[PDB]
Amino acid sequence: LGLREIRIHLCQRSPGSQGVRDFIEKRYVELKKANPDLPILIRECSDVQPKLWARYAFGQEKNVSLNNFSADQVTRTLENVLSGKA
Amino acid sequence: QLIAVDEKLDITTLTGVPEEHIKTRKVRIFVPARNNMQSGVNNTKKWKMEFDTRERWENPLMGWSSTADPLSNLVLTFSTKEDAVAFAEKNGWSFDVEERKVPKPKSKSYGANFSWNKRTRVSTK
Amino acid sequence: GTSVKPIFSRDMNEAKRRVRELYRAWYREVPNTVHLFQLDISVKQGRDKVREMFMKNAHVTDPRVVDLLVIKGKMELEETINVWKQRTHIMRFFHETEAPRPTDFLSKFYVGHDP
Amino acid sequence: GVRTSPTGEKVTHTGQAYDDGDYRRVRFSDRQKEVNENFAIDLIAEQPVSEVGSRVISCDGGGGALGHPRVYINLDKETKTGTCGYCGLQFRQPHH
Amino acid sequence: SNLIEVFVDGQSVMVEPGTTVLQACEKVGMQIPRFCYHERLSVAGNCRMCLVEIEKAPKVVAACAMPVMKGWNILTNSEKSKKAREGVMEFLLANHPLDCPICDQGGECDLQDQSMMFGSDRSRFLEGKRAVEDKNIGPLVKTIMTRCIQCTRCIRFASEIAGVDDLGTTGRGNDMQVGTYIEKMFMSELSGNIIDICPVGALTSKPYAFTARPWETRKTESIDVMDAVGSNIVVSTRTGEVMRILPRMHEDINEEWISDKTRFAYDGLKRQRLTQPMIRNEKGLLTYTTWEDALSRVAGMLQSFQGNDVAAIAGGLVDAEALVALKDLLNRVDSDSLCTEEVFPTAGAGTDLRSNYLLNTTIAGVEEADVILLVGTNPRFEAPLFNARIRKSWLHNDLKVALIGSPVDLTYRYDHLGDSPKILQDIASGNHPFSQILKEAKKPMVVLGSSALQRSDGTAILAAVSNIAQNIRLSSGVTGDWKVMNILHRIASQVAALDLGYKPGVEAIRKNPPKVLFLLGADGGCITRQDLPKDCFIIYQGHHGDVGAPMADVILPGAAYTEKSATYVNTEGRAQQTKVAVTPPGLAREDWKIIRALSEIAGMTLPYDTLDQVRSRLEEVSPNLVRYDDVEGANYFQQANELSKLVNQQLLADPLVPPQLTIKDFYMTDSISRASQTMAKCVKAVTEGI
Amino acid sequence: TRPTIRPRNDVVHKQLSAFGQYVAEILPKYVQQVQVSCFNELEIFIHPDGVIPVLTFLRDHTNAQFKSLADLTAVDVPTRQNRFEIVYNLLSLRFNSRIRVKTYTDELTPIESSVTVYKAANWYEREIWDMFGVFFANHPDLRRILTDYGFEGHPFRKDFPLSGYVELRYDDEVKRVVAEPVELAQEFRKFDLNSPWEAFPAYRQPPE
Amino acid sequence: PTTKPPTARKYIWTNHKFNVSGTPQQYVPYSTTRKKIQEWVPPSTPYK
Ligand code: SF4
Ligand code: SF4
Ligand code: FES
Ligand SMILES: [Mg+2]
Ligand SMILES: [Zn+2]
Repeated sequence: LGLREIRIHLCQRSPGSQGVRDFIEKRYVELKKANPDLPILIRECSDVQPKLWARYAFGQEKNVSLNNFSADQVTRTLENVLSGKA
Repeated sequence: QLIAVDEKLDITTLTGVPEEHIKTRKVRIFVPARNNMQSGVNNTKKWKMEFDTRERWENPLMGWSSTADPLSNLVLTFSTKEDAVAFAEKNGWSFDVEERKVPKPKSKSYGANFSWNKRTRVSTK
Repeated sequence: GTSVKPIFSRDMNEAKRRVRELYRAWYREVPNTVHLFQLDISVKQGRDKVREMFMKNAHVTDPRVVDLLVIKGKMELEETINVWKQRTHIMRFFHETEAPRPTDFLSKFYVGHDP
Repeated sequence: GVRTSPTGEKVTHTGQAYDDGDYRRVRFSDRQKEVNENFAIDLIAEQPVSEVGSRVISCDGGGGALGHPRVYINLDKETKTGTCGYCGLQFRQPHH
Repeated sequence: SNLIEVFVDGQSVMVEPGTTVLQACEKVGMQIPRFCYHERLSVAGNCRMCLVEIEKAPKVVAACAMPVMKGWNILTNSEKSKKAREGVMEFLLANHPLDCPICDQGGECDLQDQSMMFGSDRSRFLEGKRAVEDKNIGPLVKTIMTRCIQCTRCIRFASEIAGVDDLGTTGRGNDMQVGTYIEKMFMSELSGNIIDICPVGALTSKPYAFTARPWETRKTESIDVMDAVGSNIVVSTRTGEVMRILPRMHEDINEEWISDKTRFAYDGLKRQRLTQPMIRNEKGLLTYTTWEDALSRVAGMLQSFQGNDVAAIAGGLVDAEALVALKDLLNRVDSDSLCTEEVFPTAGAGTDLRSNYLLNTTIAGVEEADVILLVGTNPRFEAPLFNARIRKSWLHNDLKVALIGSPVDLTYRYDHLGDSPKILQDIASGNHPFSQILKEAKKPMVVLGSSALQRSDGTAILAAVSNIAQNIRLSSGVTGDWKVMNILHRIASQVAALDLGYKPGVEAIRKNPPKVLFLLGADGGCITRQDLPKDCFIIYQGHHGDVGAPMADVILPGAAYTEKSATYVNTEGRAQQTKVAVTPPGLAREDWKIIRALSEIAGMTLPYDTLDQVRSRLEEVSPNLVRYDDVEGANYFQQANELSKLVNQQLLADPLVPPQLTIKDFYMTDSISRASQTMAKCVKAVTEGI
Repeated sequence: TRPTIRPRNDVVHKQLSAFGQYVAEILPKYVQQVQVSCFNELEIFIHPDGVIPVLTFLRDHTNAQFKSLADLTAVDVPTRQNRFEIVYNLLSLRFNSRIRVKTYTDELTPIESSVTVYKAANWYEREIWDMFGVFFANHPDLRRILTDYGFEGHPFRKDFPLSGYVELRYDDEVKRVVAEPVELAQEFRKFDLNSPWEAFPAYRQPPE
Repeated sequence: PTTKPPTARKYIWTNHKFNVSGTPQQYVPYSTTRKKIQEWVPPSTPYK
């Protein structure tokens, strides 16, 4: 329940990461200003599929696929992760 | 008449190799780099398969160098990378492949040694 | 198609039948081996060892490889029956002078560098 | 130029001697440690420097073909002598 | 296209204009014999070994210098070519000394090999030989000039690559000698390379002298960790011992050169080594113990404390496997105090965006760029091969270089704008002539040194540099995919640690001092026991006894970079892996294995047992860490600049002074080079000449 | 090119080339290639299926009469999909000539035994099976010939290590000779001897 | 050696020794090279 880190793995030119790319181009800045002390590590994947990792207290962490998501779906996923959902 | 199998080639049970020296080994497949001490390139033509380096220690008598892994001197030569990969796969060895490094072509101009307005002009011959 | 020439068996069923023949031959032979070589093991130990050797190759799915394994097992049985092997060769299957090598990560870490 | 260690073990010309706490010294108990007493470095140190009246000298180690490959040694430097890289013999041009 | 057709022994080849006969021959896999020609040096044409016959041409030509003409048929193996080679080899060997048994070059000598392949088998020279005196040029390069064949390779390298004009030829005729004409030391950060380019035993390695022959050495291809350049190297080993370091050709990183620290500091691997676990005695002295006991004490302390009470510091020579293992272990205790010694500004994007802390242009991109601005850096000593690439593009592409900072010697002429940080703002506002110079550049390059980043205002400097880059981006339009903003690192472990999520600098530890402190190869002296509460438990894991080892309660001996297969990421962001050359000495163990064993004893066992599984974990944390030659990445400059505009920290009135001011500061910068006796000799030589 | 250089024999070269063409014409079903070396040695490269029909022909034809099987061995080339080269060296006393017959196989494909053609082949095939792992179909008695009883592996394969995997010693606790994993007080020292300069331009390969 | 005496050298043994195997004078092999890896010596004073 204690969120520690967010990791966003997106592929540079695969179509399945397009929405994620849109997110990083458009809504990442506001997300970082809203949460200035929360690490949001943006990293690049090989063509497997986009992923979002959330690391919680004591080393527990979860992953969710973002393949073929749009900017809206990525925004919703990050909103649920940052709040008391799931 | 032929029997039409459909499985990948695996000869590990027939080679007589101990289990430890199959699943714990890592082979490197690579074109060896040119020795920087010489300009000859004849040792950079073929692909090589070698094994991971294991422990060497000092012999209590004579101080000689002692080993316990039987594959420390095993190096295989292959014409292409695909042949080496196939050989490693059929023997069950995990492998790491490094792509061939070729020097890029370069523009050599002797006259550039004596340029009118460039920095390529040499101050000695 | 794959255009492959067989050794003895066309599919896995005939290869399995040959495996069963070889296993029966070894199982029958074990008591004679215990008596002739003057071994200190029991017949149950020898048969358990025979089973273990067969089980070592249970994962093989290629009928040609199975045929070659059966050929090698037949060679070993012929060596044993004719007393071409000595007691040292028979006992080599049991590794009675090799110290037990640890398998867990911590003991291997303590003892050395080998993974 | 032999020399003894604090343990009483003779030091070889390679400068190798077992430490005070080294178990391997047990190999010399009831036996001896083979040591060669004719130290080559000291022996070549006793050879005198040859005065020659040329800028380049030739050395083959003596004995013709029974020596070493014939090399040529430059003697231009007056601050040092010319040493043979095979034999260790020294040469110089007369000075002073 | 514009290609012309030539023939090699009657075989058709299409070559671009300006191709020489030698290059055309090597297009079909034929190597022309050479002594003086080197493809990374200017053409000389003096050795005459490359002479080759052209069909219907009465006189042979020098293949290394002669441009090939359309329709030419080069006869590489005709009678004329072979006789020319034999004659030239005879001339080369007439005065050469009979030194092969005592010469270190023997067995890897181009003179020997080309005599065997292209020369005759006997002699007919019946005179006496010339002998020349030796020149002292430092403690690194041993000189025996009777073996010199007058190739001029060392002179051309010193002039063109190293930018030092101290070598030359004196006299003429048979008496021509290569040297300095005065007693002078050729002490350059790239000096040792003249050993490799010298074809003969005239120039040899002094530390390596007499120790090994080339045929008995095993070659391990690996990566250098002495800086953040990531030069590809070969470690020569014999009978379980490291013999020497040689360059390994990589066109996009280091070509075929290495720095002198990469080449000669390996002897420090043989001194001051940690070989056994150690624990404090009742008195307070360090005493040997087993792995079991030391790990049990560490595990008990680890189970005692939690959260902020546990912190870790990563040194400059740490690999990614150990970094991720330690991060996972401290996360299991719910500690996020994973810190490096090298400070990077966390304001704004921080380490969220990778391109914020990378050399985005890449080393090869320097060749393309028209202009480069360097801020608070002395690239010559912080990243010698990057400086060599800058000089290469300065020489061949007429690159314009400007520097903000202390006016150091870079071996090329540069426009010095000063050392005040305010110049950056003066450039960003457009009130500077260099602002206009940058605006009209087609491929501008801004490089900010990570050493500049060490200063407290570092954030203000980074913001100003980013603002300069933004002004370039907007005013001069968009060129496509060309990266302007660059960060040059000096620490081999920094980029991997930033990729893995470590906090740059030890500010977190100073904010909340820990009860338990893990020092993973940390020898920078950033945190001492005066900065920590009394009875603090300090654990040092490493390979050398430096500043860090003495103050620890428990010592865990780890593996050096030559003794493990491990991942390092360079300044560019490119991940590479080393290989095991020799196993760790004594009881020392692989570092990630030490951490995993500790996690098992502490009850929070980590999910990986083998190196492949630890690399899979690395892929889970940051995937670029398993792509072992990739240098491509997304450009996220807009977001980083927008986030950096948030806060307005002030600059200081302190001139930008790099830590490396002269050559004497270059030799010792880490625990391995501080333990090196060769580096001590180099420091002694450059401090007092004599 | 006088005293130092080995002399040539054009007459034997022409005769061997003509006989190789003869053999290739008579047996097109199996013959893949014919070669004559510059020191006058004839090689015939055949498909494996033709091992028996070719050898029999070379033994029984009135113009061949290759009655003697001098040697039969294998060569291991790991880069090839078919690993093992099988070499038959035959001698004809009637025509005072020698011939070489070459074929190929991999680890899992049997080769027809030639004991019905040459009885001498028996032990040779055993040796091949012992040293390379090539199985010969319809061999009267196929088993190890050179290696120790119970020995595992085929030592002459290129990937088999020089010192093997196990060594032997006498153990007093069990009062017998035992086999244990090999440990060497001095490791064999690998030497890198190849010069980085090309030796023979006449054998240069295309640079791909 | 009475009519053709051997050449004199200062390093030649003046006293010939026979096969001394099985005696306390027997040859015992040992490594003649120096120690290769040098261990760190911890400071001799308490650190607190
Ligand atoms: S440089 Fe080469 S040829 Fe000359 S002495 Fe040395 S090894 Fe021999
Ligand atoms: S020292 Fe070496 S590189 Fe320099 S001139 Fe002589 S042979 Fe050429
Ligand atoms: S290589 Fe062309 S003259 Fe030297
Ligand atoms: Mg040299
Ligand atoms: Zn001499």
